[PDB]
Amino acid sequence: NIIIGAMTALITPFKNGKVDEQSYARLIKRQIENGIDAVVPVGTTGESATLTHEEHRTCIEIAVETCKGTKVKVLAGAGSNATHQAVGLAKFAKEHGADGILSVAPYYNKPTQQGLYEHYKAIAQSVDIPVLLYNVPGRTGCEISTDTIIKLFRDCENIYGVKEASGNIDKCVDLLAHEPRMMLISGEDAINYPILSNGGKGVISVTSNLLPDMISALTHFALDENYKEAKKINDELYNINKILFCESNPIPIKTAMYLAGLIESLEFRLPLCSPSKENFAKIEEVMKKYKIKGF
Amino acid sequence: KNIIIGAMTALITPFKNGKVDEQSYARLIKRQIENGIDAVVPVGTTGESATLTHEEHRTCIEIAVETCKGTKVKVLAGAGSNATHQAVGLAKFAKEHGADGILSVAPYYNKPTQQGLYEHYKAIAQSVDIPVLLYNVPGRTGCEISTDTIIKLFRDCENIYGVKEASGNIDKCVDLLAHEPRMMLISGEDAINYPILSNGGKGVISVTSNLLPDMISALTHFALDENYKEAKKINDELYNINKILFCESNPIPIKTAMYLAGLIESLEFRLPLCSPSKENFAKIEEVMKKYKIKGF
Ligand SMILES: N[C@@H](CCCC[NH3+])C(=O)O
Ligand SMILES: N[C@@H](CCCC[NH3+])C(=O)O
Ligand SMILES: [Mg+2]
Ligand SMILES: [Mg+2]
Ligand SMILES: [Mg+2]
Ligand SMILES: [Mg+2]
Ligand SMILES: [Mg+2]
Ligand SMILES: [Mg+2]
Ligand SMILES: [Mg+2]
Repeated sequence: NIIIGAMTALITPFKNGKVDEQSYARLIKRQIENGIDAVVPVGTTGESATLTHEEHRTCIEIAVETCKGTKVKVLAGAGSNATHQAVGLAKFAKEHGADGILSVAPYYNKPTQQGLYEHYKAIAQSVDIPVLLYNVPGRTGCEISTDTIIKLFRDCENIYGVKEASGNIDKCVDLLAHEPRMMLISGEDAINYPILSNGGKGVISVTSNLLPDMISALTHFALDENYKEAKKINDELYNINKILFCESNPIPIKTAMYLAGLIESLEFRLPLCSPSKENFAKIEEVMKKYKIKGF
Repeated sequence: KNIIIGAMTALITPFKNGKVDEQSYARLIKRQIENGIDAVVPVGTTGESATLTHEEHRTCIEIAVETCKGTKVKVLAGAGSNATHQAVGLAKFAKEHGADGILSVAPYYNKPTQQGLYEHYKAIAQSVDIPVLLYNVPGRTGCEISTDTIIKLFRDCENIYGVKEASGNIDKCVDLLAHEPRMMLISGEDAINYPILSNGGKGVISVTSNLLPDMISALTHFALDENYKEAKKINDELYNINKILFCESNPIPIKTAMYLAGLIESLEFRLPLCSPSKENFAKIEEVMKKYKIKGF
């Protein structure tokens, strides 16, 4: 009971300071039509931190409704640094038809490994849908160790793998060498192919917001062990993959989506804001080397 | 600028049966007042700000204000958020409910740029007319307020008067006060309270003072009075407890020590925080034995 394949950490478009729900649905339809296997509403890339709890819930509902009647799954963002709120989001996602949840390691409060284990156990015990852990220490200030990930995978029936955003291919080897049944998911676009070629089973991508067909193809080639073709795409995408992090994600990806005419306004919620003019121009220049699908 | 400086405590938040123990909270604050503390910080990191509800966060600020009323002790209310709209809401609440100023941690998790940090804190500072202390703790937030950004905020915004630094970076503390000597640099790292004060820092926002308020207030007051020999003496004596209070993530050790000292009833955290390991529980207990812990 897993959610794998090519997946997108959806941006959240704003219009006049509110979630633009029509644009959100339209962007999801564009992901579906370009080979994406699942969408992740309200992850880091979707500005989870600055949505209200009601908006967070609305974006999950829009993703569920938009994916009905399709093969595309909804892996709902449900993380929180307070376990009671992470349980509440997990339950909401279950009750409102998500296929599974993503759940980021608690940020700012730096729980111990024992606390992370208890956090995730509480979340997994609250629902009967798949739970994907999400490790991104550069943002949270903590790491879910390999031992803790493996213990959670083995001890909790619905915890099925981890999204790694840690720049640590050693850890990816460690994870799958000791627990080959888990689903390791790339959370770092530039190294999608290395993670997949070591037996990772999907990506939760920032770049796919802009280039969903390319990330889709990369992932599906790799899962088929067509590594030459997957690597070729990974290699081709390196420049855009890296420029999308020239400032904190999702500042560059929303900039690119705006430059591509895919969102109406380059609008963030504070404390996120527009990139520098110089970075804005760098992103624009890198984009010229890629074919960007429209609607 | 109006300022809040001196010896300050990042209050722990005691829980009882899963709720804030409001009587214990007030009792702990009165104990801080009686041991020379200059201000208290309700609902900082040490107060488990992340896992209190917005209502509990507000109640703890109100208890601090009421308990300090009529004493000279100030309330520098924890008001940070990684969402600017919520940081503004907490700032306004603290202003409207009688806090003397606010602490406001740099946004965690979403990694704003320096421009975003500037706009975040400008919005906060413009929303109130009480002092605002920035708070940099990159190991927990994932971002750093640069020296340049702190100094610009200090110069551009009337209310922003300094920063609590929890960054292990005495070079930055020199940089800050060499280029902007008018700001109030506040130590947010107990083990290096004395180095920060001796370079012209003007107070501490302390974890250790929860347990040893008299020692931390004395350390700070000796230093402000330029008795560096005596401030260093206490800083040195406190190193072992200062370090053991971070053997696991703060506030796990300090709540453990407060419980071991009989100062709180229950060793209760909100998940994802939890009890320390049995080894670290014993280590904290052992280190505490070398210090004289004031009662109530
Ligand atoms: N700003 C808070 C609340 C987010 C609520 C919706 N995801 C946080 O980052 O945890
Ligand atoms: N857990 C959320 C909400 C805290 C609300 C009370 N301080 C955060 O850390 O931002
Ligand atoms: Mg809205
Ligand atoms: Mg999440
Ligand atoms: Mg790490
Ligand atoms: Mg890397
Ligand atoms: Mg095939
Ligand atoms: Mg091949
Ligand atoms: Mg704060």
